[PDB]
Amino acid sequence: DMPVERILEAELAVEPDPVTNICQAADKQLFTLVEWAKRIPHFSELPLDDQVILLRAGWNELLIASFSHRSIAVKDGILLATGLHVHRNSAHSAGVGAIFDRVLTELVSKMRDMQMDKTELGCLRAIVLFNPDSKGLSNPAEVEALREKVYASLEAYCKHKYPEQPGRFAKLLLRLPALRSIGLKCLEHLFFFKLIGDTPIDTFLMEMLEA
Amino acid sequence: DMPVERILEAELAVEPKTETYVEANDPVTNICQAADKQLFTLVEWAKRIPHFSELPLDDQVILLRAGWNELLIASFSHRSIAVKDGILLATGLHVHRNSAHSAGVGAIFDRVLTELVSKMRDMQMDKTELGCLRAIVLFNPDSKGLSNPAEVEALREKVYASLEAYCKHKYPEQPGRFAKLLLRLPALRSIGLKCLEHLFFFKLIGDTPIDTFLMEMLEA
Amino acid sequence: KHKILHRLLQD
Amino acid sequence: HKILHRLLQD
Ligand SMILES: CCN(c1ccc(C(C)C)c(OCC(C)C)c1)c1ccc(C(=O)O)cn1
Ligand SMILES: CCN(c1ccc(C(C)C)c(OCC(C)C)c1)c1ccc(C(=O)O)cn1
Repeated sequence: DMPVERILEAELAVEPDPVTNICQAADKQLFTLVEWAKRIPHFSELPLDDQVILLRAGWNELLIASFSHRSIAVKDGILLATGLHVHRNSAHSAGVGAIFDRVLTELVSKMRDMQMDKTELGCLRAIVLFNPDSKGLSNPAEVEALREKVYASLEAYCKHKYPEQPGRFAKLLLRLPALRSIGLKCLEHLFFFKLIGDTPIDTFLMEMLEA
Repeated sequence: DMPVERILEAELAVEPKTETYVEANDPVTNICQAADKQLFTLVEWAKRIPHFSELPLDDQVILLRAGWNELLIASFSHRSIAVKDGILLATGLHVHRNSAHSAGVGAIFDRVLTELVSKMRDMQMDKTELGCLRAIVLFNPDSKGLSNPAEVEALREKVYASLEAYCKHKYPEQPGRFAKLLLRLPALRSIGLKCLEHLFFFKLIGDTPIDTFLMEMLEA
Repeated sequence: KHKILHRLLQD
Repeated sequence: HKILHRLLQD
């Protein structure tokens, strides 16, 4: 069983140099991300080594999805978990305007246009979490079965909450490629900051960038 | 409208012929020559996808430059379910895991096999579902510079509405099959990006012949 | 730019 | 993976 009501609870029980502030907010969220996964149904029933693999595989996409949806209220900006606004001009003046525009156009604004609610967001994050392709999983089909139940519950919720939008379920799933693409780009930036060393990187975010 | 029959016809019309496999030295050079050959048939394929040609010419250029890598990977991945292992190139050559790893592309080759080929063989993805997935990839409204992104988004929504109807009608006992198809697209996006990185490196070294069309796709 | 792709699409 | 192991064990 994978009820969307408990997936929504995981979201809300967790909802609170510009590059420097962004990285500090990322480290803050890695701590609350772990508490979010434990609240996802059946995640803690997975083997501990599998929970480590899934969180190391998805943390970047998971956090990008959160601050993007959180920023539906902001215009030409992104609301960080620390309460700080990063406007579009501040990000461009910092040399990250390109990836910043991608988040704004492919995620935030796409989330705002369709009015993606917090239940749908939580299910997409759960789908990202239960990634059966993550290398090293002891039981991939166990994680795949969890993913299928999440999007089964999501499609049921979409036919229930928005019965006049027959294509809304697929529209949600088809934001995941762009999320995967933006996640890989954000990772490249983070490694580049760690290689050059001119950007402070806290402990947990540093641990996610190691082997 | 967006009939799946027309999309399926576009797949078979550009499908490689048994002739070519029966008729058939450097692995990477061969793979790159197969990619150049397939880019030409990719243009003919796109013209047979409903409404694609009705888009502005600049949007057709942008959709094909943004999607060609994923579109070609999807083709040779689904094509390779007909054999027990490896990748069948459109030139007829058969790339096995030994040759791929020795040539320096073993990890990306494995990702194709595990995340795309084996999943396509497991769920027995048919060519109609593959064509619809490629058309969804083709109608990418996030492509930068599109003069009319809303129409591209409308066309993508028409494709997967037809895809869901086809899946529920042909495979009524598998209610999640439609979502399972769509959820291979993140892996395709990731494997596409990783494949380009190898291609740009081989181009940089300059010891790999890269024919005209593939060379044009690689230069912005 | 995009010499070949524009030609093939023009047909 | 010191931090991630500790936070998962609770
Ligand atoms: C995925 C981890 N990450 C995060 C970490 C580093 C970067 C650098 C590329 C700047 C980032 O680039 C965001 C811009 C592209 C918009 C986002 C964050 C940042 C903030 C929050 C948050 O405030 O909730 C969560 N994750
Ligand atoms: C996506 C464009 N590409 C293509 C171009 C270059 C490479 C190099 C990394 C070797 C490639 O590595 C494929 C696997 C070995 C990972 C695939 C091809 C190649 C062949 C065909 C085809 O024969 O259908 C289509 N696209």
